[PDB]
Amino acid sequence: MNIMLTLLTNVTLASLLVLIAFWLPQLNAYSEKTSPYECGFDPMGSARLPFSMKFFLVAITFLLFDLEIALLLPLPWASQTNNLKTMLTMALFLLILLAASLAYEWTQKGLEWAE
Amino acid sequence: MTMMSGRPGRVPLQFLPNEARSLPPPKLTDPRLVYMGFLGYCSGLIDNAIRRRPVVSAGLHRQLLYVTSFVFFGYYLLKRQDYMYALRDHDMFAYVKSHPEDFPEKDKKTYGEILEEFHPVR
Amino acid sequence: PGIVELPTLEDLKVQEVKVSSSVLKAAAHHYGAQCDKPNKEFMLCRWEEKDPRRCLEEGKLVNQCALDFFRQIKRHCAEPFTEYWTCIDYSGLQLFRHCRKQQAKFDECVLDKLGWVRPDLGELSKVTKVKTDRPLPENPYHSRARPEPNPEAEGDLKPAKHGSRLFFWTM
Amino acid sequence: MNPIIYTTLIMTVMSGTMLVMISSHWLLIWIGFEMNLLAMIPVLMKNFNPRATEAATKYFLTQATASMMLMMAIIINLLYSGQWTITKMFNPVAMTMMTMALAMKLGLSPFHFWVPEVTQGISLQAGLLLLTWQKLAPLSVLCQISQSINPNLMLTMAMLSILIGGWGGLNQTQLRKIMAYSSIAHMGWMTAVLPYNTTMTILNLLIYITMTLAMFMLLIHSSATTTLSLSHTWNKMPVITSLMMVTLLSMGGLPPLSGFMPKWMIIQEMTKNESIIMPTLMAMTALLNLYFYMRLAYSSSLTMFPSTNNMKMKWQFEHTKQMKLLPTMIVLSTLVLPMTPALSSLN
Amino acid sequence: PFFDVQKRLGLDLDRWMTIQSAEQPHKIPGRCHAFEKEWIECAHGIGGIRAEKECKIEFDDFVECLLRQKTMKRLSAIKRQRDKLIKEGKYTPPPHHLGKEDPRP
Amino acid sequence: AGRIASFLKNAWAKEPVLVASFAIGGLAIILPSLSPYTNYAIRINRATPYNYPVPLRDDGNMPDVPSHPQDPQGPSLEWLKNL
Amino acid sequence: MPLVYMNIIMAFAIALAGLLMYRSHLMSSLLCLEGMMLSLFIMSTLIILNTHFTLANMMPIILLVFAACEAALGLSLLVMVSNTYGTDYVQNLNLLQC
Amino acid sequence: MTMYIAFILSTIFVIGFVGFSSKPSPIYGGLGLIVSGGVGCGIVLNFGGSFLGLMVFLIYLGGMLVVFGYTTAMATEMYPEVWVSNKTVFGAFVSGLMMEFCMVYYALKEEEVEIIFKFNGLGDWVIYDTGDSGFFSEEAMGIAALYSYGTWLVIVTGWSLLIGVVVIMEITRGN
Amino acid sequence: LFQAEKDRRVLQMLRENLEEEAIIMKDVPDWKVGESVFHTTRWVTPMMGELYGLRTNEEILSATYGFIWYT
Ligand SMILES: CCCCCCCCCCCCCCCCCC(=O)OC[C@H](COP(=O)([O-])OCC(O)COP(=O)([O-])OC[C@@H](COC(=O)CCCCCCCCCCCCCCCCC)OC(=O)CCCCCCCCCCCCCCCCC)OC(=O)CCCCCCCCCCCCCCCCC
Ligand SMILES: CCCCCCCCCCCCCCCCC[C@@H](O)O[C@H](CO[C@H](O)CCCCCCCCCCCCCCC)COP(=O)(O)OCC[N+](C)(C)C
Ligand SMILES: CCCCCCCCCCCCCCCCC[C@@H](O)O[C@H](CO[C@H](O)CCCCCCCCCCCCCCC)COP(=O)(O)OCC[N+](C)(C)C
Ligand SMILES: CCCCCCCCCCCCCCCCC[C@@H](O)O[C@H](CO[C@H](O)CCCCCCCCCCCCCCC)COP(=O)(O)OCC[N+](C)(C)C
Ligand SMILES: CCCCCCCC/C=C\CCCCCCCC(=O)O[C@H](COC(=O)CCCCCCC/C=C/CCCCCCCC)COP(=O)(O)OCCN
Repeated sequence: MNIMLTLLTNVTLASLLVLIAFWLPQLNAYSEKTSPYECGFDPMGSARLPFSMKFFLVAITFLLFDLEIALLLPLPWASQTNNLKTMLTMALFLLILLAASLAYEWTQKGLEWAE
Repeated sequence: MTMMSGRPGRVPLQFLPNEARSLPPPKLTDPRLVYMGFLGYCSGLIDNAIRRRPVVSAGLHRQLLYVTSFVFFGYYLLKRQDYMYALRDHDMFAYVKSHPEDFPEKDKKTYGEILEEFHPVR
Repeated sequence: PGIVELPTLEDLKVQEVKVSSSVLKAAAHHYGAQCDKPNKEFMLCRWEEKDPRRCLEEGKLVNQCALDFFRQIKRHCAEPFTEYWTCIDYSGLQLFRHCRKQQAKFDECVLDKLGWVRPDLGELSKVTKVKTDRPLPENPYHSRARPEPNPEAEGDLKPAKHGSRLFFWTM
Repeated sequence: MNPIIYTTLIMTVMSGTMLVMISSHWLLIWIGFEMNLLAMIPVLMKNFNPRATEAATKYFLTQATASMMLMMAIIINLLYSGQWTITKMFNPVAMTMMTMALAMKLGLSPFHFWVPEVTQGISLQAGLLLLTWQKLAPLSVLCQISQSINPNLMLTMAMLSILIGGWGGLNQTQLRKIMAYSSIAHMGWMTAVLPYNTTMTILNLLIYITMTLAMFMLLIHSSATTTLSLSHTWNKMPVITSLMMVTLLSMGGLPPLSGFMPKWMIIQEMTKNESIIMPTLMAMTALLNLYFYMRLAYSSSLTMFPSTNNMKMKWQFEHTKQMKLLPTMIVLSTLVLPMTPALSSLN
Repeated sequence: PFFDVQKRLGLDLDRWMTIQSAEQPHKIPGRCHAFEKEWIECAHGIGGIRAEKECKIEFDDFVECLLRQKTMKRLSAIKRQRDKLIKEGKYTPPPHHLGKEDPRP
Repeated sequence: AGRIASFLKNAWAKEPVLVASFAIGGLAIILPSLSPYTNYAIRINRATPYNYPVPLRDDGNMPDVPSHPQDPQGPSLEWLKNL
Repeated sequence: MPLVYMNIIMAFAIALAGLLMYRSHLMSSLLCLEGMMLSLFIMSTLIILNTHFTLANMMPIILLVFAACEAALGLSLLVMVSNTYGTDYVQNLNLLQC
Repeated sequence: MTMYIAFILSTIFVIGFVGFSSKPSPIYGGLGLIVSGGVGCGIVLNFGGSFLGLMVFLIYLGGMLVVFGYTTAMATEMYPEVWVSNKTVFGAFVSGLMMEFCMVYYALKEEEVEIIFKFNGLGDWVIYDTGDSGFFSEEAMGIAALYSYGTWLVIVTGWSLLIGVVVIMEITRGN
Repeated sequence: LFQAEKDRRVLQMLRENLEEEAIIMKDVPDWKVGESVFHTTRWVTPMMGELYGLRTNEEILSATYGFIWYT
């Protein structure tokens, strides 16, 4: 309830700032003023054309490495168990597996960007 | 539907329960074992023919190994099959003995008292 | 499926312990040292019967023991206890750590007036034994009679009569 | 692709299948399916080309949809009974969704479109794997829940699979698509007897796997993927064409060959119930599979097609790689009918 | 199909997580621990077919605990009748159902 | 023993970050098995009373169970106060 | 069941329907797959919280892990298709027929 | 009937699902999935699942960032479509909204079996726990039990993640 | 002590609900007052829709979301 009220207050303040910004000043809009900025000359193509991603392979690896973060976050609570030998073996097993995956992708030139 | 998957006392991956040792083993001259040896010999001949070797004479050690392997597997296969059929018969007889109401032995009637319709052929 | 038995509202009345959480936390160690026996009896009844309607008198005895304990504390160590629980109450987490002078004075007061020794660390969490005349319930889960199993396999194994008996095969 | 990486991926495929087969928890079964799919996708693209990429994409989409429905059915079953154990599946809607998801994974009709396409788009080794090893996990799960299965849906899908397999196979000149339609029909036969006896399902699965392995290994031995390229094999290795002809006859179901045994036992089992009409239709329909097997036999073994001049150079060289299990596979595919009572060891 | 490797080797790969009544950490109980315990004990060793009939009472109680359908049905019936009574003006709800109670600890 | 020393020196001269990372990882892997306080941590974890200790019914044949929290029987935490 | 259960099941059905009917972009269908995964996560979490099944609180994390694996697989396949055709349209995957 | 907060959150969840299922454009679809992730985090939070809600929100934020980059790279066109720029997308969106509203009205005013079972409503407060015990979060203890009870799960999950890295490298190799 | 007073509180709420429902539901023909929905005769923990079912929405809100919303 308190967090919902805080979110509502912050969003309302930002929206009111936008409203004041758009309704207080004098507006004089004409076609040249609203045209796209490309350093004074008209753009050749569209900005909606495909834009190549040279680091596409690292982005996919980020998806997999991000989920191992969710596996490692409960570790502070896992340290309170009675069988600390099993938990410590499993925490190191996960981190060693994550370092091996980085070592594999590194050595296969997976971290280099495409040219 | 699985009839024997969950029979009490069944060990998961045994292939040959100790109870099976109470049954007579198949004779080494069992015709089924001879047919398995024939299968192994055929496999050896086909192996010779596929590799473009003299079919009957090329490898005698290979053919012997083929026949021996087929016979060796077939012996244990036959033992397990016979054990399963013995189990089926044992369970059938026990169930019939323990449910007398469902298997009544009704009175025998001779053919001199049973009226059968006669259908002439003409 | 039958009506649910409930105690009457008159059966649920008892003298109430109406001190706040900070007072209880301040007095908790001595309360667990002094009123141990009725509390353990009530907890044993509660965990054996699995039904709150069967351990009401034990709860009343717990209330009476707590009232006697607090009456003694009032009769002998009023002001030190008041200072101690005010100190405990000021904290947002109600921390023992931040008020040791008041706890020491309260402990000295109770030790001299009543001969009360504060339990050591690890003692109140011990598993204890309770001697009670309450009979052990025989069917606390109200279980029905369990169905009888399929009898068993019995006898010696003989070869299948006439073999597999599948179609033409004789073996 | 590195041989070490290939071996690791193959072992991961098999590990997923074994995890499906040995688990008691629905979550572990779903995990086994996920692992199997993840390792299987690159194996389909081992020889990289646009057709292989398209086949892998179609396979991934179909199997991911199937696993999503599988997980939803598991969750519904958990909701109506807090059970994770693989058992009679206490909820009927969950069972229906589970049946549809497993049918999608197997390629049973109506969801049979992907199989011909993926099989034609990949190599013969990938096709061998896809049509033999990839049937084990869904069939095992179906066997474990056979009691709660609804006969009307399973039998409808099985009969549709047999019909569509025959009709689709009638129209093919590509060997991989013929194999895929044959696989669809055999899956239909396997699932038709599942509500009555799972031992018959296992027996049919084993015999089909043996015959399929023999056929695919013969096709790899003589590097033919089209009917016309297989029509040249007589002028290079006639023994291969003769063995292929006999194996094709076995696939058709003609006695005294081993192929006839699963159909015979399934018909007997279905007549042990009432179930008279369904086996009759199933046999009449399997006649279509027999027809296009016979057409392949006509084209490759019983008549001699014209050849080319450059076959003379091929005459001078031998096959380097040798498949050690091909003779045993052929013998098991053909001459195993007299050992039929040995199926008792399967239960 | 199912190779009971766990049963053969005694490994317990996943059986620890199959049921709600099986050794939770810190002995935290499931909401329907007793019902599941009784249903399991009642149906143990008699086979699936027999269990579906002879343990129907325990299973019905367990499902009632799980989803609580009859409970909401009864509560909604009670509330509907109460609302009908108050609408015609023949109930006069007690003071402790309106927030003017005398709370106890 | 002579080529690996040169390899170590070269790695320290070219990739000190990786040398430090591998050394830290190896120490973290092997040290916990050689420490005497691991069992102390296990005992401390086992001594934290998260739930209520349900008492046992007296059958008259348990000398080892205390009848009161302050009795000499039962476990002791005196080892923890000296730590 | 309560209303929230029906709402989550409806979300799952909508995402499945979304996946079944393809428009032009492959990426949209991948998004529908992720939506089904999210719906399953929410449903399983609600069921496990309601019944206080303590050891089952860890299954949805496993579900998320394998969802990430599935999404990575789909994205890799999309990269390959786009490199082949310069577009991720499902109309281009028509080289193989039935 | 208490403030209808959970019902409103689940309705917004369904609305975001309809938003991305109509498939207007990948950029818009990712926005809808982000909104759905947020409301789902809220729904799970209202049931005691703080950790799981926050975790799923974080995971889907990362996934949608990758999806945005991929949409800019490989799934663009000159005029990206919005929910009102196309009769097909608008029709699917309106159909989804009307189906949701029809189901809500159908289950709210009546007590009927839609497909699986019936439902009268009353708000999801009724089936709650009134459980009074603990210095710990039960959800946190359950999730932390992954390192003592879930050894097999940890093994299979770690192996699958390593295999996934190898698999994406193999798939994107090309040649 | 907390356990004892919680038991008394739960029993008191159940008894109040029982008496008020007996007053209310005497109009309908075939309603056994206080009838259980379980075949077993053992104690079952109340569902909190059975303790707060006849009370004002503020009490219901505090009993359901009081701990979750306290930050
Ligand atoms: C039911 C009762 C029991 C019956 C059992 C079942 C039937 C018999 C067993 C079947 C398997 C056994 C043989 C397998 C290997 C054969 C493969 C082969 O190529 O053979 C060639 C080979 C000749 O090669 P070679 O000598 O090295 O030199 C010549 C060149 O190779 C020249 O070779 P090439 O390659 O240059 O020539 C090309 C030729 C080469 O193509 C072939 O040779 C075709 C062979 C295919 C093998 C069959 C497939 C697998 C088995 C399934 C059988 C199913 C039977 C059920 C009914 C269905 C009918 C199909 O291809 C063609 O010409 C195309 C013609 C198209 C016709 C299509 C018909 C083919 C299918 C017919 C199968 C019938 C059954 C087997 C027939 C016998 C085969 C030898 O034949 C042999 O010499 C071996 C056969 C004799 C071995 C057994 C003798 C035992 C020892 C004697 C003592 C007996 C002991 C008695 C005890 C008591 C004490 C005294
Ligand atoms: C920091 C955040 C919190 C701050 C708290 C205050 C927030 C203020 C709200 C945000 C808006 C601030 C902008 C202030 C400037 C006024 C803009 C607008 O509202 O005025 C005109 C609104 O008027 C409309 O044009 C028409 C007139 C009124 C419409 C009739 C509607 C019926 C109302 C009944 C009126 C009868 C009497 C009212 C008293 C009861 C728009 O004129 P327009 O030129 O376009 O816009 C440019 C304004 N210029 C000229 C200053 C540059
Ligand atoms: C086309 C011909 C088919 C041939 C098929 C392959 C033949 C060679 C393969 C060799 C098999 C090796 C396995 C035996 C090693 C020990 C493993 C053993 O422990 O497994 C047992 C199982 O035993 C095997 O199943 C026996 C395999 C024998 C198969 C041959 C029968 C084929 C039918 C008749 C055709 C003639 C065959 C001739 C062969 C040359 C475990 O039993 P169980 O865990 O409780 O059952 C699990 C499944 N349930 C519960 C659902 C029932
Ligand atoms: C026969 C062929 C063998 C080789 C092939 C093996 C294939 C599978 C890979 C690993 C084998 C799995 C066996 C281990 C199962 C885990 C459970 C068992 O070991 O007990 C655990 C013991 O844990 C031990 O630490 C053993 C696990 C050590 C794992 C080492 C890593 C091996 C994985 C390598 C292969 C996996 C894929 C490759 C990735 C590297 C828990 O013991 P404990 O906690 O007391 O009791 C729990 C019950 N409580 C909660 C009531 C207390
Ligand atoms: C034993 C426990 C292990 C777990 C702990 C470690 C945690 C995680 C650490 C590993 C993460 C992944 C490792 C990454 C491997 C990198 C592979 C590589 O290619 O290396 C080269 C660099 O070459 C090297 O391999 C560096 C030297 C060899 C490896 C580094 C040292 C290895 C171990 C040495 C110390 C061992 C322990 C310390 C003992 C200290 C002695 C007293 C990278 O440089 P480039 O980017 O390619 O440059 C391109 C621009 N021209």
